[PDB]
Amino acid sequence: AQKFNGLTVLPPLLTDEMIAQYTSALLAGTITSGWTFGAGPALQIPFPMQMAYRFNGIGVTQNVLYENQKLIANQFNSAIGKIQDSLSSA
Amino acid sequence: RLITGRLQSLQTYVTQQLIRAAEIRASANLAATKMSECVLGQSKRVDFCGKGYHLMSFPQSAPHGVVFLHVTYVPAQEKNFTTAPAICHDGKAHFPREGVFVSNGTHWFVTQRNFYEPQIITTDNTFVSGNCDVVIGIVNNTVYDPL
Amino acid sequence: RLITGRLQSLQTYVTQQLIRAAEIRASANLAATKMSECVLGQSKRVDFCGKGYHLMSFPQSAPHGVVFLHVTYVPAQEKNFTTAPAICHDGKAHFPREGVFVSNGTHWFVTQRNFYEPQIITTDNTFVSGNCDVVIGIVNNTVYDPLQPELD
Amino acid sequence: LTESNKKFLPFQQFGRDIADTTDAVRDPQTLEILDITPCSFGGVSVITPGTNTSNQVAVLYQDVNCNVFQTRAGCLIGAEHVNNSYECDIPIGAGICASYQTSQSIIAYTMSLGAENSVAYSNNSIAIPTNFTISVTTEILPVSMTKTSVDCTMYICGDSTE
Amino acid sequence: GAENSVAYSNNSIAIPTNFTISVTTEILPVSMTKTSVDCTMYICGDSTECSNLLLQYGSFCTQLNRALTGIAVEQDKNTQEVFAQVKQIYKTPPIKDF
Ligand SMILES: *[C@@H]1O[C@H](CO)[C@@H](O[C@@H]2O[C@H](CO)[C@@H](O)[C@H](O)[C@H]2NC(C)=O)[C@H](O)[C@H]1NC(C)=O
Ligand SMILES: *[C@@H]1O[C@H](CO)[C@@H](O[C@@H]2O[C@H](CO)[C@@H](O)[C@H](O)[C@H]2NC(C)=O)[C@H](O)[C@H]1NC(C)=O
Ligand SMILES: *[C@@H]1O[C@H](CO)[C@@H](O[C@@H]2O[C@H](CO)[C@@H](O)[C@H](O)[C@H]2NC(C)=O)[C@H](O)[C@H]1NC(C)=O
Ligand SMILES: *[C@@H]1O[C@H](CO)[C@@H](O[C@@H]2O[C@H](CO)[C@@H](O)[C@H](O)[C@H]2NC(C)=O)[C@H](O)[C@H]1NC(C)=O
Ligand SMILES: *[C@@H]1O[C@H](CO)[C@@H](O[C@@H]2O[C@H](CO)[C@@H](O)[C@H](O)[C@H]2NC(C)=O)[C@H](O)[C@H]1NC(C)=O
Ligand SMILES: *[C@@H]1O[C@H](CO)[C@@H](O[C@@H]2O[C@H](CO)[C@@H](O)[C@H](O)[C@H]2NC(C)=O)[C@H](O)[C@H]1NC(C)=O
Ligand SMILES: *[C@@H]1O[C@H](CO)[C@@H](O)[C@H](O)[C@H]1NC(C)=O
Ligand SMILES: *[C@@H]1O[C@H](CO)[C@@H](O)[C@H](O)[C@H]1NC(C)=O
Ligand SMILES: *[C@@H]1O[C@H](CO)[C@@H](O)[C@H](O)[C@H]1NC(C)=O
Ligand SMILES: *[C@@H]1O[C@H](CO)[C@@H](O)[C@H](O)[C@H]1NC(C)=O
Ligand SMILES: *[C@@H]1O[C@H](CO)[C@@H](O)[C@H](O)[C@H]1NC(C)=O
Ligand SMILES: *[C@@H]1O[C@H](CO)[C@@H](O)[C@H](O)[C@H]1NC(C)=O
Repeated sequence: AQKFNGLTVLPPLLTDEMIAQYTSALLAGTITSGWTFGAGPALQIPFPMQMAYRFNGIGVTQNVLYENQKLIANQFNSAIGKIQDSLSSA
Repeated sequence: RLITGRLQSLQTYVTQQLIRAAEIRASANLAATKMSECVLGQSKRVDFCGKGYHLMSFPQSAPHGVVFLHVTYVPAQEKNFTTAPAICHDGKAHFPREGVFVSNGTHWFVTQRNFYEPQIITTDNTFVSGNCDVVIGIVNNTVYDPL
Repeated sequence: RLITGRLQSLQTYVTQQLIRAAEIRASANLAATKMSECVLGQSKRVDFCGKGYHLMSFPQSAPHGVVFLHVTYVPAQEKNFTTAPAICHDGKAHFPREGVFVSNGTHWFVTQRNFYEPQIITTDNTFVSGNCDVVIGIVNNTVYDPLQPELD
Repeated sequence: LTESNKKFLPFQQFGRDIADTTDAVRDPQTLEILDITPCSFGGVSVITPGTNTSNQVAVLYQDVNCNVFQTRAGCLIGAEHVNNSYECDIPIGAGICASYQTSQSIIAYTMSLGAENSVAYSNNSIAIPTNFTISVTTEILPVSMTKTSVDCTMYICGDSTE
Repeated sequence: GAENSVAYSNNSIAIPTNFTISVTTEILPVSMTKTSVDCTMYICGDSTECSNLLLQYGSFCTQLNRALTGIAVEQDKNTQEVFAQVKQIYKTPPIKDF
């Protein structure tokens, strides 16, 4: 170790469990409310409607999301698997 | 010995002042950016000019610093509703143009994102796109066609 | 002699730690701004929350740091089309409201800019402003006028 | 001198570590391996409830192992640990704070990251606001401080030419 | 990079007809280990004579201790503005049908 010569290390104020809890709470807020919880009280919203709102934000009509919703969901799942697999491979 | 000691004392103060000046420069750059965005216009950056939907900020003079009196827009009271992403009328799917399909139990309306104001679904606030055999979730209704 | 030697090493270590702490503060401020914008909503800043049109991001806990799983919107397949800025019908100039005029070989349609979806050019998706002589690259066409079959 | 679990060569009779410190030595009385660990040391810390609130203080140790509660950030004395959790005001470290709460005495507890609330999620349910409140948020940002000038000739030297 | 030429014309456009959802990874550190170093244990050992010459450098020792304490407080604060953006925790719904 590096503590035998008087170089004591301060433990962090926030333990890793509490950081994980904060990240999980933020993830739940961003999948169940979108941006309403980040600018006030949390407002419930379905995830496809949040995706359609983001599609309208980037300049695309919302009907193209519902026309191929299964394709977009499969692409998102494949992307999640891809980032997990590439992360597992520093 | 006295000269060496005083020079050693005089260098650490200079280093600390340089670090503090760098921190002050970074804070001043952040404050100038916040001034130019939130005060000199309306900033679309969420949670940058305060918690909530920023509208304007009022700068005030402070001793060796600055403060910003941001004006934010937060909701207070909310109500739960049953929603549908699309509506089929007769072989045609109606999507809201600048609204959302909300229901109170036996009727349907159209309302905005950050405020509640019901209206009547018609051919002016909705646009047609394809059939209703592609949308996963749809609810039957009718439009007005005011002409 | 030993203590005068050790003071210099301690001071150098303190200055290095202060520089590292300043860099850590800058990185933490950048991470906090990214968390406030890309995670806590949708950020309109292009090439700030990843390459492409930003949709959302998923923050995850990291040892002595943070990571962001940004969700972007990048197109894959593109096509070629012949476009016109304005269309002349009856001595009037029609401009697209929320679209762009495109023709494949003989028929002109109005589609959104970020996705391909051809639609028939009517009076609802175009607005009349001016005459035919002002526009340089104007193209003759006919406007559907959906009111005409309905009023009959 | 703790009892070690690692054996050594038959002639060396000492030990070292990665940091190049003699932390092991055989005892040639009976050829027994013994570790060397530095003695306990640290600094005391004082938890103060505040001015015009209380008078009693608590004594906190950083890394010294031991009314008396053994925390993960050392040894805490003078503060009674309580299982329930509130929002803390005086940081300590390792996930536990200290506060003055009901007579009334100083207590130590795990922090609460927020109000435990679960939002209702459904595929056909939303929450559209019907009213709003105009709120003003205050932010403080310093832009400068005092400008000082330092010259050696008057500082390191007085009124002597040497 | 790749040497390519993009065709430009005054009456030619290219609009997309398909899109792919991609995930971008960004690593941003926010804090590190916090260390407190004092002159009594590092510079001196168990001798009084070393401390008898340390009263002439107690001022620099105070400066270093204050700098290290400020660094530790700054690092403890740095976690607060990135992860504690909301004061309400949100439990995930038991329904995973998104
Ligand atoms: C749901 O909304 C509809 C439309 O606003 C309500 O129907 C009207 O209710 C008012 C209130 O008494 C009546 O005066 C109208 O005659 C109703 N119109 C129709 C076409 O029915 C309905 O009452 C609402 N239901 C609930 C439970 O709020
Ligand atoms: C919504 O309307 C559609 C069509 O108007 C309904 O679909 C019909 O359903 C009946 C029996 O449920 C069938 O006999 C018809 O052949 C269907 N027609 C078509 C065009 O699909 C649908 O049932 C309605 N939904 C609800 C909930 O009433
Ligand atoms: C350009 O697009 C239009 C519309 O998609 C095409 O017109 C259709 O062509 C098909 C193919 O024979 C016919 O069955 C339809 O009746 C046509 N529709 C109309 C309204 O005329 C047109 O053929 C395309 N041109 C080229 C060169 O691809
Ligand atoms: C677009 O239409 C206009 C009018 O319908 C055309 O202008 C006519 O051009 C002919 C010969 O080019 C002249 O004899 C007429 O006097 C013009 N009329 C007007 C009102 O200007 C124009 O040529 C057409 N453009 C194309 C490419 O066909
Ligand atoms: C929205 O909230 C405001 C703030 O509470 C409400 O204004 C109050 O209304 C009550 C009753 O109408 C009055 O007694 C208070 O004096 C009002 N306060 C202020 C500051 O104006 C308002 O009524 C709410 N609107 C709705 C539709 O609920
Ligand atoms: C847009 O790109 C996606 C991704 O490649 C296409 O989806 C693929 O479609 C083929 C044939 O339809 C399937 O064999 C693949 O399994 C699909 N991949 C995924 C990830 O779903 C989609 O067809 C493309 N759309 C267009 C109009 O070109
Ligand atoms: C609306 O109703 C649902 C269940 O019926 C409930 O979970 C939710 O909290 C309600 N919303 C409000 C604002 O009361
Ligand atoms: C919503 O989800 C529930 C649970 O899976 C399901 O029974 C219901 O049909 C869904 N409704 C729609 C409109 O998708
Ligand atoms: C098709 O697109 C390519 C893009 O490089 C372009 O060069 C070509 O001219 C287009 N075809 C026509 C007929 O314009
Ligand atoms: C485009 O440019 C070419 C070459 O300068 C020219 O011949 C043609 O008329 C132009 N077309 C338009 C619509 O400006
Ligand atoms: C502290 O000392 C006691 C007795 O000496 C011992 O039981 C306890 O395990 C020690 N704590 C740690 C963390 O080792
Ligand atoms: C707090 O409650 C838990 C519940 O099991 C108990 O184990 C613990 O002893 C309590 N703490 C104190 C200080 O009484």
